Amino acid sequence: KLHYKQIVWVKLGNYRWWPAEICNPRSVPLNIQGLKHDLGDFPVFFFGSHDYYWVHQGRVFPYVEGDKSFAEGQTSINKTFKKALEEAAKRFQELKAQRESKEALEIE
Amino acid sequence: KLHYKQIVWVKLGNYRWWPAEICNPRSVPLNIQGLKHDLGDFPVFFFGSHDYYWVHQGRVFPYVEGDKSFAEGQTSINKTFKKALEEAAKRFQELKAQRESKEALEIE
Repeated sequence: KLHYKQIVWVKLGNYRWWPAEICNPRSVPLNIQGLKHDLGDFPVFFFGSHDYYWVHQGRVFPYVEGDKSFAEGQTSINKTFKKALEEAAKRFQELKAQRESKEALEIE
Repeated sequence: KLHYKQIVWVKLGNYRWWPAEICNPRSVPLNIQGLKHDLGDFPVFFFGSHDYYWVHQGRVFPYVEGDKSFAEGQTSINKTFKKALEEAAKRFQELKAQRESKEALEIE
């Protein structure tokens, strides 16, 4: 039952959700009003980043006190990302070291 | 110039990128081989989460030593997310407190 001033979750992609507040389009700044958007979008204000964007109604769901479903989902993905960076940097060097080692063996 | 065993960045959505390694489809497990996917996808292995998925060639870019563009982009978005959660929880309570206060005034 979406409405202006409501706190909501916005799907930014399949692996990214973000809390925001739905804006009345009559209330946002002129330069936000004039941003091209798809017919039937409404504006939200994203917390943390503090910027406005027009969004599809299909990508916006109510923020419900207590239900940390979206929040915990996001933080635990975001945490794993750190591990992912170190693993990839590690794998990248091993693979590079192998490539370099074979290359060295091909040069007299 | 993508190839098997290459370390890459995968766009999971517009606000999510993830490091992975491209797999030879002949080398991944049977149950990954048999997962329905779009024609012209290839499999990657995602670091951190350690799971395989079939991806569109258009969403995969080389991981380049030194170029922390994707990495820094992701972590700084991921950091802001924390601020976003606290801001939204704060705003949600204020708005709720207002709604509750008006409701109280309407009941004798």
